[PDB]
Amino acid sequence: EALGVDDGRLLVPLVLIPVFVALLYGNFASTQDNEDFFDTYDQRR
Amino acid sequence: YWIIHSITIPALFVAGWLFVSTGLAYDIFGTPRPNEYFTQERQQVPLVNDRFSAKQELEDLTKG
Amino acid sequence: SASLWERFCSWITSTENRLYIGWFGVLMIPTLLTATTVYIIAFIAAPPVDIDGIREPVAGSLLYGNNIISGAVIPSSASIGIHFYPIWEAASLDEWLYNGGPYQLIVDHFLLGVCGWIGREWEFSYRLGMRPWISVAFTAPVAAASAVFLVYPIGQGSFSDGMPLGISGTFNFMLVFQAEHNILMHPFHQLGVAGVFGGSLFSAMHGSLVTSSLIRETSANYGYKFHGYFGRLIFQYASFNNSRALHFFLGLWPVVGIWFTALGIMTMAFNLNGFNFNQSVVDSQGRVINTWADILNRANLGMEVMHERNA
Amino acid sequence: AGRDIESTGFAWWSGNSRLINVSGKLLGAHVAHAGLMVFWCGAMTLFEVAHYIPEKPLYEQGLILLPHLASLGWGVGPGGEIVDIYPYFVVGILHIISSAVLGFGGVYHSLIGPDTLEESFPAFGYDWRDKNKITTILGIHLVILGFGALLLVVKAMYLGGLYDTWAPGGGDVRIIDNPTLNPAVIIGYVLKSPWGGDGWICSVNNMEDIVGGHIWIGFTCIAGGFWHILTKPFAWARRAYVWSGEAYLSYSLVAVSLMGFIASQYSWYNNTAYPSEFYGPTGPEASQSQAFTFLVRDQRLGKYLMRSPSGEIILGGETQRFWDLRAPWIEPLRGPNGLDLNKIKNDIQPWQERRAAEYMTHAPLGSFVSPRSWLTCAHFLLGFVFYIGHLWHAGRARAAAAGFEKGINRENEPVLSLRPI
Amino acid sequence: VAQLISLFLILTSGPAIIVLIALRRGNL
Amino acid sequence: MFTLKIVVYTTVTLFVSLFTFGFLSNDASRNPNRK
Amino acid sequence: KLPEAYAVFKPIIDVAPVIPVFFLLLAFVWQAAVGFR
Amino acid sequence: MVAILQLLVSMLILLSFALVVSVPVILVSPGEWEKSKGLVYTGAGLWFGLVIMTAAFNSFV
Amino acid sequence: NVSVAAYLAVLLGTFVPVVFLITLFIQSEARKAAES
Amino acid sequence: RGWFDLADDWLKRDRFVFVGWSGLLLFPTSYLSIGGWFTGTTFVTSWYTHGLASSYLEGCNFFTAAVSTPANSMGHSLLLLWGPEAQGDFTRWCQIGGLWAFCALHGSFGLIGFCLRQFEIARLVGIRPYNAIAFSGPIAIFVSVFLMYPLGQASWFFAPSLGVAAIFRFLLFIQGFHNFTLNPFHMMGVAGILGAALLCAIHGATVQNTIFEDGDAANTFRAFTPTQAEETYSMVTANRFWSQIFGVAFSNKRWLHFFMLFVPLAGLWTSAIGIVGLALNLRAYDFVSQELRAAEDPEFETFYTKNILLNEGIRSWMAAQDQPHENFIFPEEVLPRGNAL
Ligand code: CLA
Ligand code: CLA
Ligand code: CLA
Ligand SMILES: CC1=CCCC(C)(C)[C@H]1/C=C/C(C)=C/C=C/C(C)=C/C=C/C=C(C)/C=C/C=C(C)/C=C/C1=C(C)CCCC1(C)C
Ligand SMILES: CC1=CCCC(C)(C)[C@H]1/C=C/C(C)=C/C=C/C(C)=C/C=C/C=C(C)/C=C/C=C(C)/C=C/C1=C(C)CCCC1(C)C
Ligand SMILES: CC1=CCCC(C)(C)[C@H]1/C=C/C(C)=C/C=C/C(C)=C/C=C/C=C(C)/C=C/C=C(C)/C=C/C1=C(C)CCCC1(C)C
Ligand SMILES: [Cl-]
Ligand SMILES: [Cl-]
Ligand SMILES: [Fe+2]
Ligand SMILES: [Mn+2]
Ligand SMILES: [Mn+2]
Repeated sequence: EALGVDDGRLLVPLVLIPVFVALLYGNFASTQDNEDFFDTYDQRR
Repeated sequence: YWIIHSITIPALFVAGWLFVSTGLAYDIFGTPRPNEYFTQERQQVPLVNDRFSAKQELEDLTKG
Repeated sequence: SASLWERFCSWITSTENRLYIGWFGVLMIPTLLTATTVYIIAFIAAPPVDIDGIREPVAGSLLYGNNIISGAVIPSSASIGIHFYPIWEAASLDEWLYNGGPYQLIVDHFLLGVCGWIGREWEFSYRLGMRPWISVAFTAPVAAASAVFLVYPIGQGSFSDGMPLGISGTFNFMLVFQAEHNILMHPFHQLGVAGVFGGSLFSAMHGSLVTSSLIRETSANYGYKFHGYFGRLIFQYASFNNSRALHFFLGLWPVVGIWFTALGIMTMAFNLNGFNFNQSVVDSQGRVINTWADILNRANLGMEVMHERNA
Repeated sequence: AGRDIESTGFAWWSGNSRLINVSGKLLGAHVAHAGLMVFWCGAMTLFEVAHYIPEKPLYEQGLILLPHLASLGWGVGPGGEIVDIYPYFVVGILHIISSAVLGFGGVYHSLIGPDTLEESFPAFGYDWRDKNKITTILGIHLVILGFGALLLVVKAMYLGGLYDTWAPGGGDVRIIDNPTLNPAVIIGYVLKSPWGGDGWICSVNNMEDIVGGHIWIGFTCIAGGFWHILTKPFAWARRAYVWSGEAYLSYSLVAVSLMGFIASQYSWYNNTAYPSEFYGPTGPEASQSQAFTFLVRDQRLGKYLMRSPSGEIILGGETQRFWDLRAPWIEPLRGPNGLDLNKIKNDIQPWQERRAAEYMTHAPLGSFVSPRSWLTCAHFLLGFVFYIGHLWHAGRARAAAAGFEKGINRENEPVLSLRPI
Repeated sequence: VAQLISLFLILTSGPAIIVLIALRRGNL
Repeated sequence: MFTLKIVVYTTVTLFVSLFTFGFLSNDASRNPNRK
Repeated sequence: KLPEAYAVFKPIIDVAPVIPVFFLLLAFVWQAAVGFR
Repeated sequence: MVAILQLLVSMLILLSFALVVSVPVILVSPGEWEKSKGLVYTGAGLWFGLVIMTAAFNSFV
Repeated sequence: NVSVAAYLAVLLGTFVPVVFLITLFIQSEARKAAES
Repeated sequence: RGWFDLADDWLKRDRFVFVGWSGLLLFPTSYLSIGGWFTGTTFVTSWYTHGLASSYLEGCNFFTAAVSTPANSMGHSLLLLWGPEAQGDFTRWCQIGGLWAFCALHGSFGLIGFCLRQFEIARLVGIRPYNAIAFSGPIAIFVSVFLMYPLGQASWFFAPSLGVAAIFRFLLFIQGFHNFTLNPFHMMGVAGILGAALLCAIHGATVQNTIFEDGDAANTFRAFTPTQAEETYSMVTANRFWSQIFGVAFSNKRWLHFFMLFVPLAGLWTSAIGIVGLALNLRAYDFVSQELRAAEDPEFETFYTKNILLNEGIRSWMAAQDQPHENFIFPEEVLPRGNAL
């Protein structure tokens, strides 16, 4: 019932796809200045 | 002026009140009172049937 | 730029694509396209749907004998209720089609798409550096659509009570809603009627005043390159000297009206019906003297006695 | 001056927007509004006690706070009957008296108190951009909320328990001895489907699950409060959120909008945290009770039954759409297959018939405005308007961070730099 | 009558504060 | 029915993840007034 | 009904729930007196 | 035992009304709160004392 | 059981105004291209 | 100068309320129409025409009070106070519904006077008269609904009565007896009204959200001065926005405002054409093919057939009390019902 997952195989897409895309985001996040900014939003990008 | 209004406006309001409380509105506009919607002979809804005898028909209906 | 994900972000959120995608467009486009194609396919070929749930299907497709006016995507079966009914939760594709599953598919994907459209309007307003409250204006038709498609079935307990995706189905929804709830006497539908009538009046007035006072630079439209009259038509005090305030009022009035009518639909979904002035006048003897509300109630009763179609 | 459009740029109808950058007056405004809320609670409780007719049930008198107090177990005996209204009077008096203290605090911190706090009380001042201080305040109030949830838990398990509709032979005030602390049940409730037949968190149907979930919520809130006090937002969180008062306001607005929708659905559907002896039956409950009463009057002196889409035996008719209803007066008559005809014939009780008849008489959906209807409509409307407020304040927070909330710069309009499409 | 009198006193108490502040010429 | 469900779950998860991580990629900096 | 001792103060209890609305109105009154500055 | 409680809570209502009228006026007004600071303290203390006494006399009723 | 001229009316009342508009637009574009 | 010249000079004086030559027709007719409506909704009953109570004096509220149409015995009579129906008797004139005719006629002449007022004031300010052409929409609505429809019907009785609940009754009555929702001209009218509301909201939001930063205050209503030669909002930014959000956008402000004028006017005129068609019972009530399909196939049902059944129920269950002059008596057996089907 949780997330409508009645077959374990459904969890493979649910976890692998968010991880893989996070992996693409990890590279954006690592190429950034992650020092604190003291402002409303971070203009460094 | 204000003084004038202080007399005219309340007098006019009282006149408007008395136009209803004394029953003159029913007589002037033909509006039936709550006790004269249905007569003893006519227990149905009164409706005009002819346009050229409407005055006489209403006189007959509202006579009682 | 420095990352594949950065390049992808700089293309999803680019202001150079003929039509902005944006992040909300990442959810909006698939849902809207899915709902659009499913609606088209259902409007042409869908099988008849047993909307009442008593094994008498209702046809709403062009191939089963409907025209553009009478064609509709029939709401889901009353046996389904408000149960989630995707394709994979039906035993067969035939039974899915028989119980009005495409209606649920279209409704859900369309609501997701209009939420994405609100977000995408905000997103492109932010990308262009303009003010973001066009989406606040667009919330009102979205609220009305969600009230007639989602909130009312939730309150009533069945998607069969939702508005059919058609013209004659829409008219049937309006008539049944007026019978069951007396929406005409509901003050929020009155506010919505005032909103739409005022919107039409104000659009016509603003167009007339701008077109009337066009400066001679010339069709007169080529004169453009990409208050005294109004204050004399009525008394001088009633006039919008400030153009920004006038346009704020123009935006505000119909949006507030549609918000109120959507709220009225939502309240009547939980049986907060309209005003009831029936039998409000009696004579001395106690007989009821009918009013126009009594005639309205007679019409509502005439509609209601042929909706049950059962005990 | 700071109290006019000349020195602030905000008109009178947006005048509280002048309170964004002054902390003491903002704190006073919030404390004054809290005092208003507590005053309304106490005054409305006193109003409802003052209009309470003993013979009529709670739901037939247009009362909404007395059912809330009765669900907690105060002044209610077996079967949902109300014994005395004195604890309700005490609750109203306590709220309406604490309202005076809160109102005095709000007036003091608004009018005569310092406009800004950081220059005189550095422990309370903030900038709306110091992420550590804002997270510290968030953590402190999280600890407060967790302690409130644990206070509800203590009331449930130690101080008199809570009313349970699922007690045998009608509801009763019961001590919740063993709440459900198993994480699987709570996670399944949180991750359940929200559609018909599942209901997500609205479908919690026993008091043990409620108490266990509130235990988990209280301890989780305490842990998260200590976390946010002792930590700073991470790099992914810092670059994703706007750090200003209006942005935090918009976040709170969308949160309370979702909460209002959830509460409206709770009042409309749930009959466990909202007992039907106090709030009246739900619409599905009323329809199923009418069908069950007709079935009983058919058995005394089959018609009235059909099969569900999954094959189970359910009540027939226009009610078929409400076969997912679970009510205390109908559970003993339901077996693994569905409702059992012989069990209804033999194992039926008079109190179940009385409950069914009295719920048939008063129907929200129609067989009298149900208090469930008022609560659901009011909080659904509030959720919608607060979603609108969240959208407005979030858009304006984004525009103000970037610097274009006052209009486009004629000197450098962005569109003019973009090539035409 | 008691309800009306209490309502009148409560409704007076609000603007009375503003009137007294104006008379004393305080921060209104 | 399972294969359609797994395809739909894959597609929905992909699009939702793209949305979530796109709005996490410093979206506020993507404005014309940013330096 | 109210406890019998306090039953005399019912007319206050019957007006108290609507007090916050007046507060809103009171705010407007202050903005009126201040001249909507 | 009941008339005493009714008189006490009526006095509490009167004192609450007086404090509501006076305290914002005393605090906001530049003239007051210097020659009449202790009046606010005495009024608030009397209000809390009246609340405590009403709570006490409620038990005997 | 639909009508027959019905099809004739629908098709012609769609085409006659469409080809008129297309002809007018093509004429205007021809003038623009010739002058430019 | 000449009397006319002096009277023209006096009528054209810049006073608080422009009078003008058109005022001589507008002010008395409009004043009498409004006063007659108030008098009818306050004192005059409908007991002898419709069998109903429609006055504050009878106990009605704002919603249920109306100036009801004349009795079906009157026909399309002008119902002059001195006419043969009333013969100078004010009471009988009010009882037969003559006040409705008074209000309708003096209100039509008031609408004509207001249109002439718009024309006159436009000729004095020196602007094109695109008002009094926009107002032709409401004029056509009033003429088609309150004048042409009863004239095409049996009498003034079937015209809308001047009231809220009366207007709602008229809506349901027309739906039941004509299926006016199915009328394509009414569909075009609905499209025009909804599109006009859409245009008003979207144009207001677009202008408010594309303003130039012409002030240092957060509230931007002060940054607009009354005599502003420059534009107060960016048309280019608004164009780009909608070009890339909706796929198409306005580029000409003139055209945009003419379109915002044109949509409600066209909708109202199409709805007026539909109501004129209804006046002679020439209605798009039914589709013959669908009726034939339903007659030879009991298992064939669409929402159109359900609408037909709903209209039949409306007619049957409202005929007895909505048309008391016909003396309709329908037994319960012949009254349509869902179970009866
Ligand atoms: C519940 C809602 C609420 C709250 C808590 C506040 C609170 C505040 N507002 Mg806001 N405001 C509100 C609604 C609210 N307002 C609304 C609805 C409007 C639109 C009309 C405004 C418009 C507005 C403007 C335009 C401004 C404020 C300002 C302020 C602050 C100071 C006001 C001042 O100078 O008082 C002066 C008022 C008086 C001296 C008269 C009232 C005296 C008191 C408060 C009456 C209280 C009665 C109560 C019973 C007393 C209890 C006593 C106690 C011992 C029990 C304060 C923080 C100002 C500010 O600080 O900006 C920087 C400002 O400029 N507000
Ligand atoms: C009102 C309470 C509150 C508030 C405002 C915050 C606010 C914040 N927290 Mg804190 N936190 C809280 C309570 C709160 N927290 C509690 C109770 C806990 C204990 C579990 C934590 C533990 C915690 C950690 C460990 C971290 C934060 C972090 C953060 C920051 C970013 C959070 C974010 O992006 O969400 C992201 C939200 C999601 C990814 C969604 C997760 C949803 C889960 C799977 C449940 C799903 C429920 C349901 C299916 C969907 C919602 C439906 C809805 C209707 C309920 C932000 C400052 C982060 C940070 O930067 O601080 C250092 C961080 O690392 N928080
Ligand atoms: C906790 C919730 C919350 C908070 C703290 C704020 C705070 C703020 N908002 Mg936001 N807002 C919210 C919810 C919230 N809002 C919601 C839910 C909506 C959607 C309706 C909005 C819509 C909104 C807009 C559109 C605007 C703000 C603005 C503001 C600012 C000034 C508010 C002001 O001066 O009020 C002044 C108060 C009034 C003028 C009184 C209004 C009275 C309403 C219309 C009556 C409603 C019916 C009433 C409750 C019934 C009582 C009956 C009585 C009349 C007899 C301030 C930062 C303004 C701003 O400056 O932006 C930064 C602004 O333009 N807000
Ligand atoms: C004991 C007893 C027995 C039974 C009977 C009984 C009498 C009922 C009971 C009594 C109980 C008693 C005695 C209860 C005591 C009750 C009292 C006196 C409650 C008063 C609370 C004051 C509040 C909420 C004011 C907050 C100020 C605000 C919101 C101002 C805001 C403003 C700001 C800041 C600035 C301007 C804008 C505005 C909005 C104007
Ligand atoms: C219950 C309780 C417990 C026991 C003790 C106790 C003290 C006795 C009591 C507490 C009582 C309390 C807390 C009492 C506090 C009561 C209050 C705050 C009363 C405020 C009244 C203000 C009103 C009615 C303003 C009306 C203005 C209007 C209508 C017009 C406004 C207009 C203006 C000018 C500007 C233009 C706009 C509009 C809006 C048109
Ligand atoms: C509270 C409320 C809430 C919402 C806002 C709100 C709407 C503003 C407000 C309402 C307030 C209210 C209730 C406002 C209501 C105000 C009222 C009732 C105004 C009544 C005016 C009556 C007139 C002009 C009659 C004139 C008679 C004439 C011309 C006679 C004509 C004659 C006839 C009959 C025919 C024969 C000839 C002659 C002799 C010519
Ligand atoms: Cl039934
Ligand atoms: Cl139907
Ligand atoms: Fe414009
Ligand atoms: Mn229904
Ligand atoms: Mn029905």
